[PDB]
Amino acid sequence: SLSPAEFFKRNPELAGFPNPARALYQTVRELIENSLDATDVHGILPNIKITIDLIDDARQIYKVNVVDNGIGIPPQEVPNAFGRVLYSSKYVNRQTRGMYGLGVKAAVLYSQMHQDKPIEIETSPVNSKRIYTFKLKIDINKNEPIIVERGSVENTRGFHGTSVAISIPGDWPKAKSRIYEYIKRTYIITPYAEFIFKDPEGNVTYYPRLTNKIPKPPQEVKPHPYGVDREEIKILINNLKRDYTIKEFLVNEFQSIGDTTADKILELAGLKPNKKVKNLTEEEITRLVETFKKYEDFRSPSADSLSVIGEDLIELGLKKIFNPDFAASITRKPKAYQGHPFIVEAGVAFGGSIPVGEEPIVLRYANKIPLIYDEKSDVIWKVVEELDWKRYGIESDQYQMVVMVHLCSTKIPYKSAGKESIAEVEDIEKEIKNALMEVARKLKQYLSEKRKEQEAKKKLLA
Ligand SMILES: Nc1ncnc2c1ncn2[C@@H]1O[C@H](COP(=O)(O)OP(=O)(O)O)[C@@H](O)[C@H]1O
Ligand SMILES: [Mg+2]
Repeated sequence: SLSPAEFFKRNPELAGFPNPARALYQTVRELIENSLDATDVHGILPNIKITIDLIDDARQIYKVNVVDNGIGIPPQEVPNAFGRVLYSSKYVNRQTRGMYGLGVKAAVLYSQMHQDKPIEIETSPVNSKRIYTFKLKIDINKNEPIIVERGSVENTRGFHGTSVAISIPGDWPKAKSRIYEYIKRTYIITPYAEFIFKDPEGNVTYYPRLTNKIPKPPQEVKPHPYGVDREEIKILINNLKRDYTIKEFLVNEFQSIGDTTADKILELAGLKPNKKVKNLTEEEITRLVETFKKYEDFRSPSADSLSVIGEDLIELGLKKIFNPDFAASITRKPKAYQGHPFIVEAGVAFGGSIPVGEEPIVLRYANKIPLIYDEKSDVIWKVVEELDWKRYGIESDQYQMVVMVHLCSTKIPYKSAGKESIAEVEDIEKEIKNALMEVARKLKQYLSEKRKEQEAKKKLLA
């Protein structure tokens, strides 16, 4: 079957690149998302600049440049990072930003497919004495890096971070409103970041830092047994540096297998505790996986691999951007499904400067990135539409409200490749509704108190 790189070339509309307008929007996303995971995950307040230039008017080629102050990239890792598409998606053991498996490499591939300039990289790891520079292409036939230029320059006191520029076919007039909306919505749940955006018309927007409070980062965990299939077991075995016995393999390579549990799993699966794991047959792997799926006594997938926005930042962002009369939020306790942890957070903003409409403004997030297209098909949209807001104190048919929901997990379920809608998985839908109801009860209280005070002034004051 086809490699991911070859599947993308044939089916770019399934990977976020159906046309030049979406190509331009998706490239901006990939760059900003890499810069955020290079900063806040490592304790650094993100300082990020985004520029888009029209470089060829008739052919509509645009150059996209994103600069950050993150941890940088060891020079020997650069060529593969941007110029070699992996043969598969690796098992997720830590929460990260992004929907697409190819990541920034899809923008690089699209660039080399349709025009002639190389991508431009400048990077400096923490404490580096040099900034390392590169001009690079991916070989569209071979799936390997081509180093066009490679250099370095003396660094300055305290500097670290990365600059990436990519030249692509685009369509700014079509993409414009959705690119502005992408950046706005990122800023709402990232009030500790600072952004500068210069667009192709020369317009500049400044999005200032509002706080220095950064949420606890996600941590790497070992895989949970309910999450691994036969091929993933094989990958884990082949990766071992040491000659583990099956027993040693169970306790050291997985979540929720202590000494006693391992003994039980081994008996149930008809396996020898002291047999070397590199010698496990195909039949023996099948029994292991079937034992995993049947075993009823594992701890829930650990939430150590996840990272929340937090009630305090959600509320701060909603207040500063919308200037509402009221705002409230909830970060729920962790759940789990199919061997992976998940958490839902929700928020509402009401009144004030928010526009009068007949429906709420709905904001959707997944592992800290906004979802922009395909909103009417999303489970979050369904849950919000189905709630009866009259039960929660909203009285007119016309009102001023923003609602947001964030889902985080090491396995986000999407409906269709190339659409930005979260699937209607029962366990997740139920928890999103529980969360929205928790926040809506806080609104019901606000509104009941407000109406009491208005009635009191009307009836008791001269
Ligand atoms: N701005 C950056 N700062 C630090 N590292 C980066 C940056 N951009 C890309 N990288 C590195 O290159 C790797 C490949 O990027 P990408 O193709 O988007 O895959 P992914 O983000 O899913 O890991 C990243 O995992 C990261 O290590
Ligand atoms: Mg990425």
